[PDB]
Amino acid sequence: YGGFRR
Amino acid sequence: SSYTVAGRNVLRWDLSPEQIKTRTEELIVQTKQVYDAVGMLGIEEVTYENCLQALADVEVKYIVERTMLDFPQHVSSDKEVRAASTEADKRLSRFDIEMSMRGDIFERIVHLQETCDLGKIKPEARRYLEKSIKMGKRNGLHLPEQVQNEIKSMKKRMSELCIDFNKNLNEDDTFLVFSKAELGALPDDFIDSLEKTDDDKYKITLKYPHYFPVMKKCCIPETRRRMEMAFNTRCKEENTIILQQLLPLRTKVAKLLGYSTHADFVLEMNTAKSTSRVTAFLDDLSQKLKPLGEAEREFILNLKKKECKDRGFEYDGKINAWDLYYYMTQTEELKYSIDQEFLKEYFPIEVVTEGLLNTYQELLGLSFEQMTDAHVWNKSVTLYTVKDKATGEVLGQFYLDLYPREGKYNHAACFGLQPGCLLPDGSRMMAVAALVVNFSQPVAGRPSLLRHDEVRTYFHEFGHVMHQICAQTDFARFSGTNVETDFVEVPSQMLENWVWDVDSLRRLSKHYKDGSPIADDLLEKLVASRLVNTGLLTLRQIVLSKVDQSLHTNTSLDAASEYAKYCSEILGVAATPGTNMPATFGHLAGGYDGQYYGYLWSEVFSMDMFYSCFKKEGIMNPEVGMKYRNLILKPGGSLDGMDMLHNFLKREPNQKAFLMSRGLH
Ligand SMILES: [Cl-]
Ligand SMILES: [Zn+2]
Repeated sequence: YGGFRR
Repeated sequence: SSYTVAGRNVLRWDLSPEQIKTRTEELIVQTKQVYDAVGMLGIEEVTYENCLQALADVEVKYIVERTMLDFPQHVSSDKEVRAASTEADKRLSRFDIEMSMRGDIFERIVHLQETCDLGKIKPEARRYLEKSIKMGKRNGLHLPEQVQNEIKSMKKRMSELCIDFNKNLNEDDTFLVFSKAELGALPDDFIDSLEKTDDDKYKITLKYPHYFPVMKKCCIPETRRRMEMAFNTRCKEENTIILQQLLPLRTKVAKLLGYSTHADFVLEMNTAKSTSRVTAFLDDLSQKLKPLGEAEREFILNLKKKECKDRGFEYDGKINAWDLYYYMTQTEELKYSIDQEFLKEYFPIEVVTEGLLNTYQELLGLSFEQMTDAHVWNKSVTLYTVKDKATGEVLGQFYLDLYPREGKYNHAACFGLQPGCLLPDGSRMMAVAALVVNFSQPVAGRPSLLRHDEVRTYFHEFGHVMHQICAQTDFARFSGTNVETDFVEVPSQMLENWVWDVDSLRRLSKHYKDGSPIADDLLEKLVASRLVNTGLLTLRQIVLSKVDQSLHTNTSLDAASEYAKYCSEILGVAATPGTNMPATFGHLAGGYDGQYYGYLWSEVFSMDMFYSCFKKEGIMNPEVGMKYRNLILKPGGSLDGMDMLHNFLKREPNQKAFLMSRGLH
């Protein structure tokens, strides 16, 4: 998507 | 015009489901006519204008029109619009595979690079040719015919599997019911915002604004167990079937292309280059964090034993999965005097937004302005125009979608909507980005109060936005954040360092009631608490990185068993029997397959730039900030990630700043 680690 | 804004945002957000489907068919027909015209050209007839320029012109026009079709599935409040957007994404993704595997296009691009004088074209045009040829070989276009047909059919299959994987997680509506006693220690501003049931209970969903506060504050162990079980079993049935098909297909495609594993196939396109580099990087870091994890787990067990004795609960002598976030929160309160629910009173969302925009207007030399009566996809979305402070050049625009709602993308990401590349007529297209997060709702008659981790998420995603806006290339495929996957998280994690500076936090904070700033002692303790729980928090990220590598390296493995293996070996906190975390691992289908290590890999680069450049000569220095924009953000994907780090640091990166910020080495 282009953003936030888990 | 590069100094105007009107007409440069061609994005429409009022499309009906029928118009999305109609525009999808029109986009495919008009784009295929460009590829067909190039394919009909004779091999000895192709030039720069009828081939390279013709393809570059259709790539920018396609990706912009594609954005209006595949983005509503993430933000639209109309479920029919989201469904039509997902069907458009499926149909356009298969079309992307059909066009990418055209042998006639591959031959004419290869012939163009051999006959054209590479010295008389721009260096980015040279990069366009070699990347396009390299992308063709990574699709097997240099291989025989029947193996190309096998790769194509398997690529189309994996496309629908990845879309269905995230579609199942995005549209999940699983919830649990709890009484007021079963929600002990939860604050009233959280309880009063839940839907009431017919038996005077409360509905709690599995979304982030509900799951995390329960796992961090609720003192009822059975409540945390039931939540952790349901959270790590979302779409367990259907997504396990998808993983049992997607992972063998990725291996089977990598074999036909000449690669040993799928992890090797994707590692060639990253700065880490090889999988043996990823293994050595993760294993060496896991060994450095091993003493920290042992000390943190021993402290957590002592917290759990005393609480079970004080509250009269049973004590099983172990740290279950539903106990980790709860006692990590207690460790932050006891060892660093940090109460997140009290600290959020100093971070109302409008003050944080103001300080966030002001911080990077001054650092990057930019000018932000909010547009009134903006055309948006939801009422709560705001639009801002970005200008260069010195020249007044309109660089781009970004949207702010900050609050959660039904059907909205539930994680936190930044979307590139328009690339900042050149148009066929010579002008530059205005870049467009979208920041999509799910921050706390305004409740109890108060504004939206953000915790410090939400402020850090705000700064992370805004770093992606600045990368999308400041990037200026000639071709759309190199614009925005089209860099290496293990490098795209460098600009985002870099800007997180500004939420750990005392003076920067003072400009971001103001009490929602009396407007008083945060006390000096509490402000010092907040910065000193940056490394709380860092042992287990980073070890869990290594677990995810190892599982991501293992599922794309070894063949015929149980995803849940491999995740439970590394949880016990690395993290020391066992995975709950019956759960399936990989079935919820959205990164495995969102472009991070075999590449989840890139977060920790990028943090080494961001820490090195922040410590060696920003932290040494002022983190608000406009000279260092402009150098960061021109060398890291502005090139976009037109240069290799390692080359941009070399130009900014004037040397090679190293782990000295990374290990020092982690309290290691
Ligand atoms: Cl084919
Ligand atoms: Zn990110």
